[PDB]
Amino acid sequence: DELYRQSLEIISRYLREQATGAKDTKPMGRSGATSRKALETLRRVGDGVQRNHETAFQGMLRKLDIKNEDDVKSLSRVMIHVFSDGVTNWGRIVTLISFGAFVAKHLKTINQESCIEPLAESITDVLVRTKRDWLVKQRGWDGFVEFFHV
Ligand SMILES: CC(C)(C)c1ccc(N2CCN(S(=O)(=O)Nc3ccc(SCCC(=O)Nc4ccccc4)cc3C(=O)O)CC2)cc1
Ligand SMILES: c1ccc(-c2ccccc2)cc1
Repeated sequence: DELYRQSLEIISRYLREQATGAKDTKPMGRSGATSRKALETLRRVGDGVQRNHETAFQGMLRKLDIKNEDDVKSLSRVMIHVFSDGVTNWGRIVTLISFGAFVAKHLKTINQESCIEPLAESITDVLVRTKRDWLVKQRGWDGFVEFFHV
C-alpha cells in the first residue's frame, strides 16, 4: 500500500535524522517531492512541538520506559486503541510523530539505535491503521504540507 510506504518513508527518515543529526541522502520513492516538503515541515513543526512540550514528552517517555523491540510491540497494540478515540486533526498526528522522534533520540542515547526502524514502523502502523480514511480525505502528505505552510 502506497500511503503506508510514503508515510513510513517520511516518518523513518524524520526519526532517524533527529536521533543521529545526519540527513539521509538515499533516493525517495514516487511522491519524493512531497516527502521532502513533509520532512522540511517536520523539521520546523516537529522540532517546535518537542521544544514547547518538552516536560510532557519527558513525563510520557519516563512512564513508558521504552527500551527494546518487545516494548515497542506491546505499546503499539494498546496505542492503536488509544489513538482511535477522540478527534482527529493534523495537530494530533504531528504530535504522535514528534513524540516518536523524542523517543528515537532517547533510544540512540541508551545504545538502542537498532530499535528506531521498528519504532518508525509502529508509529506508521498506529497512524495508518487508525487514520487511513481521514488521511486520504485530507489530501495525504500534500494536505499535511499545506496545513503547516509558512
Ligand atoms: C510507537 C509507540 C511506541 C507504540 C507509541 C505510540 C503512541 C504513543 N502515545 C500516544 C500518542 N501520543 S501523542 O502525544 O501523540 N498524543 C497523545 C498524548 C497524550 C494523550 S492524553 C491521554 C493519554 C492517557 O493518559 N490515556 C489513558 C491513561 C490510562 C488508561 C487509559 C488511557 C493522548 C494522546 C492521543 O493522541 O491519544 C504520544 C504517546 C507512544 C508510543
Ligand atoms: C484525543 C484526541 C486528540 C488528542 C491530542 C491532541 C493534540 C496533541 C496530542 C493529542 C488527544 C486525545
